[PDB]
Amino acid sequence: MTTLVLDNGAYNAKIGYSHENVSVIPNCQFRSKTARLKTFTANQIDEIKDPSGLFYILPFQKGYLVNWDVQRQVWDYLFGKEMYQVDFLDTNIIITEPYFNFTSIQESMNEILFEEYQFQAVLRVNAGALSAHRYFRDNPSELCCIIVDSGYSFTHIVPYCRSKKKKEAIIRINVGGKLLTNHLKEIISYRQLHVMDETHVINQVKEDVCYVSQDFYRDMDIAKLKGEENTVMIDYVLPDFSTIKKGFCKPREEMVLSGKYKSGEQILRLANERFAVPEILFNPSDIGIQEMGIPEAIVYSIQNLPEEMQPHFFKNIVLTGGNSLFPGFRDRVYSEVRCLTPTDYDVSVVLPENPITYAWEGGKLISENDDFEDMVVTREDYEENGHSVCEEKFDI
Amino acid sequence: RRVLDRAARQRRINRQLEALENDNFQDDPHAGRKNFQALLEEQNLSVAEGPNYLTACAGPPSRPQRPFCAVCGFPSPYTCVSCGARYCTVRCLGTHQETRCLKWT
Amino acid sequence: EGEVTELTPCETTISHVIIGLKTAKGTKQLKLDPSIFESLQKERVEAGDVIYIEANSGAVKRQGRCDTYATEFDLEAEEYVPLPKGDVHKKKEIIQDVTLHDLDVANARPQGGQDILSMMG
Amino acid sequence: ETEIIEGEVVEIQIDRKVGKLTLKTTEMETIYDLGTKMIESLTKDKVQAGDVITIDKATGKISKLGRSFFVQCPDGELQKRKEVVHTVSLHEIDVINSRTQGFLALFSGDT
Amino acid sequence: ITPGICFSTASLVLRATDVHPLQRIDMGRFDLIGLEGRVSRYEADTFLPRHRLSRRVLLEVATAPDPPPRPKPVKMSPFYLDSLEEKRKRQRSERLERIFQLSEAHGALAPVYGTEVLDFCTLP
Ligand SMILES: Nc1ncnc2c1ncn2[C@@H]1O[C@H](COP(=O)(O)OP(=O)(O)OP(O)(O)=S)[C@@H](O)[C@H]1O
Ligand SMILES: [Mg+2]
Ligand SMILES: [Zn+2]
Ligand SMILES: [Zn+2]
Repeated sequence: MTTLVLDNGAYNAKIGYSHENVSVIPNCQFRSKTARLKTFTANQIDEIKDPSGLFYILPFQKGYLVNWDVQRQVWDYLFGKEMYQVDFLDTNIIITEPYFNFTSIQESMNEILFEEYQFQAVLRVNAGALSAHRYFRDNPSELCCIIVDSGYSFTHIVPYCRSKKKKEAIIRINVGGKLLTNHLKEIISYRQLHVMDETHVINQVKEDVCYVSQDFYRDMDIAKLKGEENTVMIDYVLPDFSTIKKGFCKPREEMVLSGKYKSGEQILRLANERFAVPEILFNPSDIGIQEMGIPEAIVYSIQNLPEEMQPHFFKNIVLTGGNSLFPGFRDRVYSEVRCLTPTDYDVSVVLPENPITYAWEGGKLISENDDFEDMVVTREDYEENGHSVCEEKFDI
Repeated sequence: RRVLDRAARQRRINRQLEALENDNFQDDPHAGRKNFQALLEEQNLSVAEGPNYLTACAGPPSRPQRPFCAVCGFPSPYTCVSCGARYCTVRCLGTHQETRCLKWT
Repeated sequence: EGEVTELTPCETTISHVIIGLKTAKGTKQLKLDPSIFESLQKERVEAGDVIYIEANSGAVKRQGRCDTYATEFDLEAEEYVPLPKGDVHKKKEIIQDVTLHDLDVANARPQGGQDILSMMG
Repeated sequence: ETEIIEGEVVEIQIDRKVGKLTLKTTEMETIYDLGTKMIESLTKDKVQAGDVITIDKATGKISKLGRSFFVQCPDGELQKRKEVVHTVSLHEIDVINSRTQGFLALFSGDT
Repeated sequence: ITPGICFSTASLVLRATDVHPLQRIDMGRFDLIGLEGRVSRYEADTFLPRHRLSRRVLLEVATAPDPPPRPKPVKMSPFYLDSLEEKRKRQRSERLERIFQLSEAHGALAPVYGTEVLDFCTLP
């Protein structure tokens, strides 16, 4: 009857019903030193009041599901009586998978979904396929599109035709939100104060203060200055979870140059990390990763494809994922791609209002279609043909 | 002063890059199944055997690497002789030598 | 005008030279008369160099290396120049005043010439 | 503004072109990765270990100002950004731009 | 043996006479002394007036297909874009017009003397 759309990401699971809204819930368990024997599951992290020193139990290592017990527990909580009360025997599930998912992981997914839960039908796709379907629904005149999925654990770039994914031109960049957060942790620990146990707070700081610079060396020169002219430098007050619940940035008028404050607030001063961290997406070699950045990879992926299709792909660059929410990300990507693109070809980069939920919206749209029943694999057909037909139907 | 061979520097760079993928830096507060490498070795994944995880990896960048100071992050004209780390000023060189040159404190 | 991304002479002698120039507003592929290859070789033009070519005369000036390559070595005796901002192909209609004396002195002595007498002159 | 590198040469290596150069001051020491043009410039002007030299980065202009064990080794930063001010007369501009190698006429008449 | 004199000047001084190509006209249309020893009276008077290209011939040759290969000696549209093609054909038209204008400009001048006159008048 009903259809469940799930984006089993390594950081956030986009789970919701086709007839309802979308919810963003962390897809990992939590443990804290304020609880002796208590493991938090999924959105229960809101209950804790001192997220400092939080321990993360992740089901994904390097963007692929490797820990099955925590993932099973998270799914049981999400599918349980508390969250959604999913009727497994009469529900279809659309669940996303990482690109080039290993054969073993696919077999385990099929077995778990068809036996441990006994879903009526399963449709396993890629988040980029849903994003491409949503984009083609929004723009019916476009025949080809390229999807940029800058997520938690990686950044893929995949070009899609009207009804097919070009597996030959798929390029993966091993830079994601996890890497950026860890790099910011390492920088802050090495420079000002040890925060390697404060993943949550450093992630919030990155989400709040970091931005993509249009002119890297101009910003570096501005940051190197001292005094009023150092407009890049800002002061951040870390949350102590006693009187300051959440971190915030001090107003510029309230800034003190000397760095000493009468209030005993633990103030973390970030000047060049504001744009150094986001720059790793565009220049992986900045930190030591000998891989091409996002714009060069987009250009390479397009230029691998035949010449006739290239102008269409250059016109339909789509930015999805959490890392795409950096200020100036779209402008920087457009500028670099325009610099690299042939002048006769127009370049258009589109950043949706909610890049997090793009794949979930695409899944909702594809569920409503009249071709939905042909895409899914049923349990009755699973009994006999499943193990072959799951690989056959799904274009992973 | 001592000099570190290419193997030591490459090992340090690989360790630093791998540490960025770590879930947590601390241990389990409770204090009392595979991994990615096991999955890769189980897949027996061979290069040029069709599109796969390895063939999807991004190639080397054309633009050269830009040096940044290992201490403060600003651009670094200088390269430390002992360990190959980049640095930009006498103060930064002293801090690097005290903190992370030779022995990894 | 722009940064050189490719410099490939096409053999039949050389029929033509295909060059790739990059700017902030895109990339353009140009086919050059084979006589321009000598000028390109004299100016020592390689990939990554920022050059300009006059369409009417074929003159080539290599105006430095692109500043994106400034970090390829820690110490080179190179002059690094920003990437040109406008289009690769630049057209300008100009009105310049010259005097008859300018044409007289332009035609009083020869210019260039690879002969030994011209060089000694 | 120009970038000027002044220090004492520690080791110079050239192999069949790539090369490395190690320079030191009294406060810091550094290894440089050399380009082809700087390798040619350092080969043309014989530079050996112990010489105190200054290099103009943009031009490769290397001038040896002595040897140290005679001039004391430089103290501060190895690479310094300096502001150089030149007052050039209109006559000097005219003579330099009059012909190729025309600056010679500033010293030998012949204008 | 003395070291040379190192004369240092402002880098801006060496660019005083330099003029950007977009800011100066082509002086090769008045180059008469450069034509001596290279251009003949035959080329200027008999050949070029007869065998100058026209826009019609240039367009016909450009539009026509490639010529058939020379015989060996014998011993005896879904992805089509209209705007892109319009831009490309406009560029081709501009290229052909430039080729015509440059060919006309580079053979407009006749030598003052010519190779034949100089050869005749040059004794051993
Ligand atoms: N406003 C923001 N600014 C910067 N980063 C942000 C922001 N909001 C979220 N993020 C980061 O975005 C990342 C999560 O992106 P997601 O799209 O949810 O990743 P994901 O879908 O789980 O990744 P995969 O590869 O598809 S499994 C996290 O690292 C967040 O810290
Ligand atoms: Mg995702
Ligand atoms: Zn520094
Ligand atoms: Zn060191």
